Amino acid sequence: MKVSQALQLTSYTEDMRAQGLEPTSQLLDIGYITADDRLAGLLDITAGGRVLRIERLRMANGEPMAIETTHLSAKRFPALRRSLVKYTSLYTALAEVYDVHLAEAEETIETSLATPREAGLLGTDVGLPMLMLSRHSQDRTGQPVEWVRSVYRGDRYKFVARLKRP
Amino acid sequence: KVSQALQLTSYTEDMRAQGLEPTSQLLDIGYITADDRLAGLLDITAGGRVLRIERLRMANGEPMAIETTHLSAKRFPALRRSLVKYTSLYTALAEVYDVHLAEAEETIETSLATPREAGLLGTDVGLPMLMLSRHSQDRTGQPVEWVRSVYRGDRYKFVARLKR
Ligand SMILES: N[C@@H]1[C@@H](O)[C@H](O)[C@@H](COP(=O)(O)O)O[C@@H]1O
Ligand SMILES: N[C@@H]1[C@@H](O)[C@H](O)[C@@H](COP(=O)(O)O)O[C@H]1O
Repeated sequence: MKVSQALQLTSYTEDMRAQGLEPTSQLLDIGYITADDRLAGLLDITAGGRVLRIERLRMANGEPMAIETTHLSAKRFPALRRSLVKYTSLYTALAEVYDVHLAEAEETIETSLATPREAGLLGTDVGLPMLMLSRHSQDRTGQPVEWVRSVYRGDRYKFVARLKRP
Repeated sequence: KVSQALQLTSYTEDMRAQGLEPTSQLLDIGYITADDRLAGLLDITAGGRVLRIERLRMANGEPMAIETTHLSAKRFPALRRSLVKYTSLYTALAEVYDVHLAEAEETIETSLATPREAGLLGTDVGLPMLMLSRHSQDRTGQPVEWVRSVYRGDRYKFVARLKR
């Protein structure tokens, strides 16, 4: 009953199409925040710099799957907030509006528990182990584009990696 | 909180690459009979003999994970004393059997700590654990191991580099 998701630099939209599921989203919160030192470092901006934060509930065939909170430089992408009225895919929006294409990313996978609000939104018991992901992505020019923190349903996901030994 | 980068490396290698000292306790080792599932994973007959190895993994001194390894008993005579000799299963495989891992599929998912696991790992029953399952094949294309590891959710982080 779990989606088996390959670990690769792909969008949620791409990932769900690969599963033969229909991706939809509910915009939970969107707006600008000021970067602290941590976030400024992750986005290569000056501390105090403005960050577009996008929080979305991602669904598959209508069922909650994940809550994603992505962070981008507002200075680099000042029309991106409005462009998400037009695009359902952030990665598509980046490519079409700004000709930005992701090339490399570091992803982390951890497990812990949801907040009460997250559990409510995902329709899971608050004691259910969840998959807490982060993704730090850079584009073809080597600039960091996004820093994402996410909560994926522990009862709906496993991730799969291919390993190679030289 | 060990942030462990993912590639086909041994626990031993992973620990040394982080300055941490790799230490393990051998909990149990013995034969089991393969069901169809395990027989498929190890390319043996549905009633064949599997070596199951249970190990406690410690990062420095503190419990980190319980690792359950499955291999074909027929293919690896005297694996028990070989593991004792080399400590690293991957070192034993290479030095003793001339078996070298080439690729693996690793699954990452969540689970809850069982009473046995909570006891061994010094944690509480029913708290989140990261569960990794590794299916590895050697340079001849044969499966070598099927491994299931349960990590303390509060101490372990899986890291992957993604490329498009
Ligand atoms: N884990 C990634 C996120 O880091 C990324 O922000 C999202 C964009 O998805 P989309 O282009 O559908 O909006 O895709 C994946 O889910
Ligand atoms: N998850 C893997 C497992 O598949 C593998 O057998 C094990 C080998 O480690 P070692 O006994 O130190 O050679 O490394 C673990 O991290």
